[PDB]
Amino acid sequence: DPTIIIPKRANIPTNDLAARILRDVKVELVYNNSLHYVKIRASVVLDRPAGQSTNAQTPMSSSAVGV
Amino acid sequence: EYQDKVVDVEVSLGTGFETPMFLAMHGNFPERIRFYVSTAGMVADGFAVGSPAYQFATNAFAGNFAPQRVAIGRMSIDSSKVDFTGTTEQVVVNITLNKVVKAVKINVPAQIATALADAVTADLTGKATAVATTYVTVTASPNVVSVGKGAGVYKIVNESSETVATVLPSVIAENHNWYFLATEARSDADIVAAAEFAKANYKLHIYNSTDVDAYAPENSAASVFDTLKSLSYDSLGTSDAGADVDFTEGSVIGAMAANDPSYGDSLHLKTMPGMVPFAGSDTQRSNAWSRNANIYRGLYGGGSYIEGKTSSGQYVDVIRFSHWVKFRMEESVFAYMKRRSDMGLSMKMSDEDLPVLKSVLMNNPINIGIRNGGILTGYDTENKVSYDPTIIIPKRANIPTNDLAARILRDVKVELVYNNSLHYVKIRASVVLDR
Amino acid sequence: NEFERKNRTDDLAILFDSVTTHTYTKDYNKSSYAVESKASDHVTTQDGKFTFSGTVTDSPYLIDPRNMIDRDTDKENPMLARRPAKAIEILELIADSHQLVTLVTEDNILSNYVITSFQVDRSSEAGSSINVQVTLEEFRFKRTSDPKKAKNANTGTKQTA
Amino acid sequence: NQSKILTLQAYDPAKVLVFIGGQRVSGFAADTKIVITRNNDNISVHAGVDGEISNALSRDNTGVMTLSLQNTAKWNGYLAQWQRQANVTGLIYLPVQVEGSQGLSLNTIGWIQKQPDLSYGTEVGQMDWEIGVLDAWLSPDQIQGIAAGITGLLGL
Repeated sequence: DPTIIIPKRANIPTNDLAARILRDVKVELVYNNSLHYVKIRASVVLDRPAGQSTNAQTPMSSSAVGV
Repeated sequence: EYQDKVVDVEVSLGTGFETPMFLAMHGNFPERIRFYVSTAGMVADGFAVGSPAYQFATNAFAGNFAPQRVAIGRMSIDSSKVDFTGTTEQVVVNITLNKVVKAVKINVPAQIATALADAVTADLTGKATAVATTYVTVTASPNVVSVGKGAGVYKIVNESSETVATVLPSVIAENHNWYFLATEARSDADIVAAAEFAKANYKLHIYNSTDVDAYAPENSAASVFDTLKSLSYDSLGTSDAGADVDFTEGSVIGAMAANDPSYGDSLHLKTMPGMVPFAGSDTQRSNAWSRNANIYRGLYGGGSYIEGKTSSGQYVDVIRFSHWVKFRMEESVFAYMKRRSDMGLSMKMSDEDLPVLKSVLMNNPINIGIRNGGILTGYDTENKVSYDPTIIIPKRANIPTNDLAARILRDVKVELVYNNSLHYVKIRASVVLDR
Repeated sequence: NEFERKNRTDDLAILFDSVTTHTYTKDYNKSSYAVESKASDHVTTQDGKFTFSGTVTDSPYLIDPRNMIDRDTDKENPMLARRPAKAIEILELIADSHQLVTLVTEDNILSNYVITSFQVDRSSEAGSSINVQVTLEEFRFKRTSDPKKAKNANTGTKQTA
Repeated sequence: NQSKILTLQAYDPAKVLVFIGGQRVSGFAADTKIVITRNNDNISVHAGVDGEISNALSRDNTGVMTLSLQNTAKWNGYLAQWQRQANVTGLIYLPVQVEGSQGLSLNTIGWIQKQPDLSYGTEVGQMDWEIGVLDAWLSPDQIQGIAAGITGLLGL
């Protein structure tokens, strides 16, 4: 999300008050990229679509052993 | 422009995908490639009847699916030969200066060889030269000279200092609206070089070989077919006695050209005009079959091709389909990106626009395949899997940051199943009687 | 398997944009008087009938060029091609010349069938399309020829030719 | 994504202009000014005997337009007089135009279909005129950026 910060009167140096200048205002943005190149990986089967295991359990996301 | 008639009627003649390119040796024009619609045009270009290019063009235009428009490649000539290692009238046709059609005649091999050379010298001798050595060499001076077979058993053998491996990168630059690739050199080195080029550019290579080693015993690997098999090259090879002299490559191309790749039309049993039946015995044919060297066979009450197996092993109709899928999928996605980017609304990797590719790909390539019978669909009762095509797209939460900097989308996956034809049938029965 | 066999010059094929129903029927008759007794020859076979209903629309969904209706139909503007008019021109010629048509159906294949009647209308509903009905019946059909197949023939009395 | 305002200026019922014959109409009532509807669908579908679907475009485009008015408006008298005159002579066709605000609009030729029913009660009643129109295709017109969008759609 964009953010904006504005100085408060307690942080303006006395010199800038004489010159009447405000600075250190800060903004933040994120740019959105377009798409240029795309790659495809096609596959043509000949005899039978590849079979899959009958393991109907939910696929675990991590290994129990961690040492 | 001003038209002097309310009605003007002209009655006249003449006028993976079709157009083939025949890489020939000649000098009848400066360009590297030219297109023709009939053999008549090639004669007007100084092609002598019986010449290599002429044999290919006439064979390709005579097929049941003849291509609309053939193409001739040009590689330079330095000398040409007429070989007389067999004899019985041995009429030969020479064309010089594009107009001088001097059909030399001789009748009855050194005698005929020297006799033919003598007859040429008797000519215009001021523009061409001949010399016997069994064969007789014919050389031009800066004059277009064309030599072709008229009758007899002799065979023409052109020779050139240029190499096929270097010309092919040249012809492609001029134009590339050609799919089939065929060459005249037919030497082991020349054929292999042509095969490698066809891969990187996605072209289909064709060649007929007269090698007797083709049907030699399977344990003997000495023919070209063995070399390509080892290198896993896709090139529709075959063995034929008329592979030279007549250049039957056109006949095979004549059966596939005018036929959309999406139909999956097999080449198993089609008839090729011009070819001659293979006379080898049963054991010889079995040997050649192991070589992936297809043969034209005179069948029960007829004659027909046998099998479209390439050197690697896969059936030919599959290869055309695989290339046809590559081309159409590539143009269809690109054709859509331009529209979005040309309205100011270029596509973004936002995970809200990527999914649209489901409709784009399913629209142009995939559905057209199903309506034509090329792609299977349904369910399988023993494997329990379905044949429906599937498409998977990655989400923004998986694209590495490296790609986002380069603006590249990778790892898209598609699945298809091909419809296989029928080639053989073998009945079995037993007449048991009741008791 | 057999649709792909049809070329564009000899074995012309016709496909309708939609077929709603088709029916096939045969008939037999027998003597209404008690037979003398086995005398199972007291029965005769009639010609089988076939009828169906279809439609041709200005907004086709499939324009496969192999169909003879779509010989030279524009790819991008189907309604300017005037497809319904193309079908009628074909239909009258087939019926008028008395062609022996061949029907390829769900279950079986029928041959030697001639068209005896058809109807065309453009009702207020289903505008931009035409409803078509056809009826067919069997045909029990029974020079340059090989002399080996020749048979003695006759021409009756003849006069100055 | 977050929330977004569809337009810049709010839809205003008084900005919708209704013209019959060439005069603006005033005297609308309740919470529904006009209702525009068609009589038949645009396409009728038919099933086949082997899965084919055949579609047929419709060639009838007549529709209805319900005008809701109070029974204290002079346009009631205008319409009644027009109906009597049309019955006597024969001229029944008059132009009808509706200029919508931030919405689709209409421009065609209409006629009076059915006279509403009066109902004198405790409160002030409502009369609904059915006006039939020749063509009932709504036009984007005021809405901008439509020509470019139309060419953007893909299809085969």
